[PDB]
Amino acid sequence: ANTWRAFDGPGAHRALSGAPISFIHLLS
Repeated sequence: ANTWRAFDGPGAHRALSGAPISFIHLLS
Protein backbone atom coordinates (compact mmCIF):
# COMPACT_ATOMS: atom_id res chain seq x y z
CA ALA A 1 0.00 0.00 0.00
CA ASN A 2 2.71 2.65 0.98
CA THR A 3 5.33 1.45 -1.71
CA TRP A 4 3.32 2.13 -5.02
CA ARG A 5 1.43 5.29 -3.64
CA ALA A 6 4.62 7.33 -2.61
CA PHE A 7 6.49 6.97 -6.04
CA ASP A 8 3.73 8.18 -8.55
CA GLY A 9 0.73 10.18 -7.17
CA PRO A 10 1.02 10.52 -3.25
CA GLY A 11 -2.64 11.05 -2.10
CA ALA A 12 -2.96 9.53 1.43
CA HIS A 13 -5.74 11.58 3.29
CA ARG A 14 -7.99 12.27 0.15
CA ALA A 15 -8.23 8.48 -0.76
CA LEU A 16 -8.81 7.27 2.94
CA SER A 17 -12.18 9.23 3.27
CA GLY A 18 -13.50 8.07 -0.24
CA ALA A 19 -12.30 4.70 -1.75
CA PRO A 20 -8.58 3.70 -0.81
CA ILE A 21 -6.68 0.30 -0.73
CA SER A 22 -9.02 -0.90 2.22
CA PHE A 23 -12.39 -0.41 0.25
CA ILE A 24 -11.04 -2.67 -2.68
CA HIS A 25 -10.44 -5.68 -0.20
CA LEU A 26 -14.18 -5.66 1.01
CA LEU A 27 -15.53 -6.64 -2.55
CA SER A 28 -13.17 -9.74 -3.03
